Amino acid sequence: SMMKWNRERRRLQIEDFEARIALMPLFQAEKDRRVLQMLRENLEEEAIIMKDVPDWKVGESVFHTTRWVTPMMGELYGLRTNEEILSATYGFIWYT
Amino acid sequence: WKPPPWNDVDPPKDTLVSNLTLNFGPQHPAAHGVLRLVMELSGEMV
Amino acid sequence: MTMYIAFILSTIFVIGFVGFSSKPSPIYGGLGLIVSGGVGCGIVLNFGGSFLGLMVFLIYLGGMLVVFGYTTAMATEMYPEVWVSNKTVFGAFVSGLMMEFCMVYYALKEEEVEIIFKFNGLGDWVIYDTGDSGFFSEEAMGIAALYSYGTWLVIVTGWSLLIGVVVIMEITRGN
Amino acid sequence: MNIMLTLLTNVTLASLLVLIAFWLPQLNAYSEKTSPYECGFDPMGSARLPFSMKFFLVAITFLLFDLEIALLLPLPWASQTNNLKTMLTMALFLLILLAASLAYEWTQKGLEWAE
Amino acid sequence: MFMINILSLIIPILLAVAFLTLVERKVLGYMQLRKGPNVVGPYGLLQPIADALKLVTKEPLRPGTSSISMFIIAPILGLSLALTMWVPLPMPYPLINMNLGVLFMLAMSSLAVYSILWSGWASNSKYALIGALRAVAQTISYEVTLAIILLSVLLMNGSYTLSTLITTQEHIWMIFTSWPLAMMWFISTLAETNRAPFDLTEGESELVSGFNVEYAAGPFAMFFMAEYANIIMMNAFTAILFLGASHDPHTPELYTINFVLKTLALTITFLWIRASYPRFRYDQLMHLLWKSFLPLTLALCMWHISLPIMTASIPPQS
Amino acid sequence: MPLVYMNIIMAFAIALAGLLMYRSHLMSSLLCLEGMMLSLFIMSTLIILNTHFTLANMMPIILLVFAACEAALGLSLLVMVSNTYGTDYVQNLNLLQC
Amino acid sequence: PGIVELPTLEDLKVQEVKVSSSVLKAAAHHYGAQCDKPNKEFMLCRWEEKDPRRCLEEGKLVNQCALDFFRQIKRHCAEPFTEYWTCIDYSGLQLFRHCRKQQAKFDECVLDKLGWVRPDLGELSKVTKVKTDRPLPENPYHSRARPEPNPEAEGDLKPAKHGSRLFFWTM
Amino acid sequence: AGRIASFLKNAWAKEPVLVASFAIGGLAIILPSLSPYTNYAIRINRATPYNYPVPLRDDGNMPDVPSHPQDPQGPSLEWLKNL
Amino acid sequence: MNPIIYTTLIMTVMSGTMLVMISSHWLLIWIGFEMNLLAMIPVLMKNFNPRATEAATKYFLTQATASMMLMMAIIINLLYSGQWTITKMFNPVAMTMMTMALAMKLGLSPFHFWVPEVTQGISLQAGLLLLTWQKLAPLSVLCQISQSINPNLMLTMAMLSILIGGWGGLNQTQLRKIMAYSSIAHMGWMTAVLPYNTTMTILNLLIYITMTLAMFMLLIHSSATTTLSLSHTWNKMPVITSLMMVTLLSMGGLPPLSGFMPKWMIIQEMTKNESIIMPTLMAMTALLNLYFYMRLAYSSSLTMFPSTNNMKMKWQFEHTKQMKLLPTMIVLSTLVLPMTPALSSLN
Amino acid sequence: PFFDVQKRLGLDLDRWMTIQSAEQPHKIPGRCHAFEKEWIECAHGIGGIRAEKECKIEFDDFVECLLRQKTMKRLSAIKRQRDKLIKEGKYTPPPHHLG
Ligand SMILES: CCCCCCCCCCCCCCCCCC(=O)OC[C@H](COP(=O)([O-])OCC[N+](C)(C)C)OC(=O)CCCCCCCCCCCCCCCCC
Ligand SMILES: CCCCCCCCCCCCCCCCCC(=O)OC[C@H](COP(=O)(O)OCCN)OC(=O)CCCCCCCCCCCCCCCCC
Repeated sequence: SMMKWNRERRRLQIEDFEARIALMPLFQAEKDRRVLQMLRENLEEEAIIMKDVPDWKVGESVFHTTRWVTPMMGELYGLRTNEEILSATYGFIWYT
Repeated sequence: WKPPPWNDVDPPKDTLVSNLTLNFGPQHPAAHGVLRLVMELSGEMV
Repeated sequence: MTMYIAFILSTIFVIGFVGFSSKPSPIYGGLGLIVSGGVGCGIVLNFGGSFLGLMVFLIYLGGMLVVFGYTTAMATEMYPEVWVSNKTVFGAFVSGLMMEFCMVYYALKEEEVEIIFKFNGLGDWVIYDTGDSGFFSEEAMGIAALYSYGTWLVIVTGWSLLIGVVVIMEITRGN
Repeated sequence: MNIMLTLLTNVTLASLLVLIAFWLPQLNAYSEKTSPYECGFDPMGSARLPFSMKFFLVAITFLLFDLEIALLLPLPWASQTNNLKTMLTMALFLLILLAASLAYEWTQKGLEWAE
Repeated sequence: MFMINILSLIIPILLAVAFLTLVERKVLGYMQLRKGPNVVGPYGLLQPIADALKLVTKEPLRPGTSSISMFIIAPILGLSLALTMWVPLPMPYPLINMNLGVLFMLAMSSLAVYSILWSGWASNSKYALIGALRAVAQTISYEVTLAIILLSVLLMNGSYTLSTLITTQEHIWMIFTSWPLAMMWFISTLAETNRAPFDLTEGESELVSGFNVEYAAGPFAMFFMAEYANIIMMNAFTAILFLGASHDPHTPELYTINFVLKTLALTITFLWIRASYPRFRYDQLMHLLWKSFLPLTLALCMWHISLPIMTASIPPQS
Repeated sequence: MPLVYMNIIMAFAIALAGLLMYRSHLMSSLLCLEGMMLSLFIMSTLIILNTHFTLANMMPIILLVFAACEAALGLSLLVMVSNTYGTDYVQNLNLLQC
Repeated sequence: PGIVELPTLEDLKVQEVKVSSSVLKAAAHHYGAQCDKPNKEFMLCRWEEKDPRRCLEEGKLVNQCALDFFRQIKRHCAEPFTEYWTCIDYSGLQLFRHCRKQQAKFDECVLDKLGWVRPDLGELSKVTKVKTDRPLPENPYHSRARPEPNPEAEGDLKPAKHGSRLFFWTM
Repeated sequence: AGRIASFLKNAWAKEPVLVASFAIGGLAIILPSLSPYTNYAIRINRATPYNYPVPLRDDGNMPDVPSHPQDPQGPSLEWLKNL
Repeated sequence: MNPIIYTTLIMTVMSGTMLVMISSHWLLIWIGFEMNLLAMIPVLMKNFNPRATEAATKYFLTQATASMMLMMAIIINLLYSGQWTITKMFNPVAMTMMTMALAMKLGLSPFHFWVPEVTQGISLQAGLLLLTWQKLAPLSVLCQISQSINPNLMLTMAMLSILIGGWGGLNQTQLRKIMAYSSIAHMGWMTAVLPYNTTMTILNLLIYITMTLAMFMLLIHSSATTTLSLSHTWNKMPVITSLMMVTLLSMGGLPPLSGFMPKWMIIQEMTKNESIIMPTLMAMTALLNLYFYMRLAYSSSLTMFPSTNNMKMKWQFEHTKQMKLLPTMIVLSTLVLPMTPALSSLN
Repeated sequence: PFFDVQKRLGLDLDRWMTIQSAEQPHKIPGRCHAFEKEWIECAHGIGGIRAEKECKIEFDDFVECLLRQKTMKRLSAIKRQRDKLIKEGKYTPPPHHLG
């Protein structure tokens, strides 16, 4: 009985997984727009605040290469609230 | 300083074990209330 | 607060370490160490290392240190050497509470602490990476590779453990 | 958020529950009342002596045994690997060596610990 | 409103534990053809209240040769851990849905031995000292079988998520697949929880009162409350593990009926065993575990790891 | 480098000092030794979890199961010393000398 | 050492789908196979171009191609959608197993209303060839020039001149 | 022969435990090789799509890969639902 | 200990050292060190005397500490580079960290304090294993990571090794303590050349291996542990004392004996590396080893110490040992200088 | 290794795990897969001495990828000046900062 039930669950899992596969396009596009838009907000905020710094020209590439690097979470959410920081870093981690 | 013993078996000191005289009873429920059974034990072994 | 929560858990980890490192009573040293053992798991949990975090609870808190209590119950030096018994242990405990209090303040002010290594005192949350793990827990898939790619480690770890039991009985047999 | 909050609540619940179990009953202990109870007779001065080897021997065997079982927690996710045959062989190895360690320990007295 | 739910979980259990003394007293008496508490209130219903508030009003004598800080920390750990044991339980929808709840379950259960070791050392008496040392020695011997049993049992479940156990047993009880392990798991739970024949930890007849040989009044209830709380939780843990129940999402009421009714049946058979068997002995206590239990657990674990592969019945990890 | 990494690194260093700065109980010494590895076990998890070195999640257990093995040796030697000498003192554990 | 070039917020003001998760999950199977062509084009760009900023044009297309998928079902039996995604929403894990009747009712329309078909198991997980016009990136990692390997050994081995040549040893 | 049957039966007279465990462990290792479902087990295990099957650049002359997740081309698992 | 158990214990110790020399992964390097340690203690426990228990306890504490300290060098290198490959590592503090971690295993610097005492407590056969085979594993790591070493830090550790190792040797009666002090002195010679050219670090190893096998198994054949006990062996078997004085002279490094070959090549290398003060001082301290070498040679065979009437039984009987590989050991350990240019085979 | 037996007989014992850009379970990446792959292919068939200086660019970039020192210092200086300015009330964070 269990081997039939377990076999059924595997069919259910791959069916559930297949839904996620179809859901990746919209999700990837939405996260793609969100992450770089929010980076631009950071860069815009950098160029209202670093104007008086003796040596600060905005948009410095800390990495020497021109290849895109996935944005580290520090420069992403660093200029947000405490709720945004907490709900993003450990939001999944806590979630009892 | 003393040169080491030739057999390398340095002499064992005094006994470092005891037989743990235990005063079983009388308040002990197993002691029937009035037993002063006192035994010698090497661990659980008596 | 929750801004620098992992700053906290790391701090009790240090003071917990200073506890037993100050050479207090072996049970009390065990108490201080398991306190560090308990708080250290939270540090790993905050990073998503649930499986690794839960293990140290299992095989290090409920594992090694339990049989440590046996030797403490076996040693039983004629008097407890709890913190009040000696004054050097107080000095060791008191001292170990200073420099880590010094450098956190050093790191909290300008963050340019250069003890041995250069170190940033910025919030713990920063170094985290952003990205979904899908359905596969990265911690789980890593450990489960024990039987996929960690074949060679499995043999050596198993063989040493087998040799681990042959030595223990042989040394303890007392000829 | 909730996890240590749940941990926090229990500890306070325990501490107050012993706190009102400690100050409330109006502690009135005397010297003989606090004296150790030894089956109703005089204690001769003890609980500071080593206990041979059997209790220690089983503890180490348990510790070694606990370490091997630690190696085999990840089996439920291990079954989800792509190469089962390697995983099946490898997991069987840990169990049979766990058996072998028990097998030797049994044969050379061992679990029949000292007396 | 997460807070009120927490008190909605810990408060009923404490009152459940108090009433567990009454029912056990009556049921054990009934095996002995006695009646059990029936004078204090209707059918002894207020006996738990009478016992609870009498002990609270009794002075908590500390022994002369005791470390007071050491004497007090042990009940705090013992009682808090016992109440924390229920936070990942799959009760309708689990409170703390820890994806590794079973590991969290085992780690906390294994951490309970520190109360046993610390209570024996803090009491500082030979009778309490060897009572505790054998108590943990009995304790530390068996959870290796606990871990092995769970690893074999959970192998066909899919993961360590306690909520997943419900969907695995959606058709038949999981005992039918692993009834050799079911009795294997059941007996080991008595040894962990220290009931007869595995009562040599306490040994009322021959070890006076074990680690509670001195422990009196105020904080004695903590070990007693923690002990009896573990009895429900271990039986509750067995109830979900092997005697699973159907759970309709639109009526979690029904599965609570099944889970609750099973877990009193599992607690009832606990003291049912107590009222029938002689107390074991330290050497048999180890010999039974290490000679006839460990080998059987190993083989059954070997049987249950390979079983999904030879039947292509591996469970989804989700 | 993040502030937390100091806390484990300094935890090891003070644990290292306790292992070397002795007293009269090598039982207490073994505690610093296993605490020593606990920081090693703890810290190793941070980098590996942080950097997503998935196959490297291996070694925190591997380091554990081998550091735990030394406890078997160390504690076994403890009772061996506590049998020819009875106690776990370290000043008396100087019979070699010459 | 350069500019982290970021697109202006102007091109980021693309229409975004406003639907709860269960709405996506309920129609996910009937969404993947019927909007595959733009989805594959965008995600091919994500893995080939390897840079988020390159696939902005396709990023709004899939979002747009989601909306015209999420509009005709309104001009068709949106009512079976309601309880179906409602029932899926009730599930904690959004499991399809409990709510299959409403799935059948939802599937019954799209077989005739728009004439869609339920994709079979494994079909969505099939690797598909996407036909695009964009050129493949030359160096997606923006690799620099590579150091020239040191010249290899060549020529036949000859006997060591005058033996070992170590102090007085002749051979 | 005579000794083996006597020894096995005689062993089952004193200890029934280890002979039971040895028999179970003995079974636990052989039939995994002899089972016909292990190949099925790895097939369904490979069939689970944890990651996205990233599309392949269509440049012509790979007929095996479908152009749509409904075409007959590509891998199919009609055995799985029957299995 | 059961011979089958003893054989397995040695087998793992050999494999653990073999594991270290064959691992490209830092974790496996540690695995070999610990499991070699895990089986070293019981061999020292074979005799099971209170002196041995003191010796084994001392050996385990220092080796476990060094191995545990070795982990951070791996972890810190991991932290700053994310590379488990055993290669030129990328952190001066990590490079410094392991160098003393491995040095404690070898016992060169004040770290060397465990080396003499452990040898004194444990049996002659166990001392032979400890001072010869247990030195390959720590050396294997140093050879691979030689390119990353700070020259000043390693040369110093080598210096105090020969310096103190030779200096205290003048004040040792027990032959076991003499051998260990010789071992520490020889440890410096190989370690000094290690940063410059690893080829003759190995050459010193096999050569230094040869005498220590030669000397210890000669001592085992003599069944003597003290200078006076060694002296009486002239009466029983004068021939053995004759070969021992050849090896004693050879291990001292007098030409044309084999022991001169390492030192000569070592001086040649650092002289090529412009370091010319450093070789000179070690050569001066080399005579320090030669002194108590001569003192043993004076007591063993060059003179004729008084014997005891109870020696007469020893004449009547004979040795039952087989001293495997002893014949070829001393010959390969006393006259191989003409075959010096064979060191290119190591390269 | 000292004796590269792995290379001789060609059985992979440990090198499957020595670096993070190799085969990984479920083909999921490390944090710095892109960088270390670049550094590895830069420093192949070159030698330790030459690869120390020639492939320096790929190294410190990769080191910065996983350490993230200067990036974190960049954020720290950004944050430090922010509180050194907004506390003086010179510039007010826009609503998207606070949501
Ligand atoms: C294809 C088939 C695959 C599977 C096949 C498996 C083999 C066939 C089935 C075998 C039996 C099941 C597995 C073994 C179980 C027994 C293990 C064992 O060691 O037994 C002998 C053991 C030991 O017996 P012993 O000590 O007399 O003898 C053992 C052997 N010597 C002498 C050599 C040591 O029995 C016990 O331990 C007795 C019970 C002790 C605990 C006291 C309380 C008992 C309460 C019983 C009633 C409640 C039961 C609740 C069940 C669960 C409910 C949820
Ligand atoms: C580089 C510088 C030199 C370095 C080495 C120096 C070594 C000696 C230094 C001094 C040592 C201390 C002082 C002397 C100690 C003597 C030790 C001893 O045991 O002496 C007595 C002993 C008695 O002799 P016995 O053992 O009975 O054997 C006789 C021969 N059967 O005597 C013996 O046991 C000695 C036995 C010697 C046997 C010699 C056999 C020679 C065979 C030659 C064959 C030649 C073949 C030529 C072929 C030519 C054609 C190819």
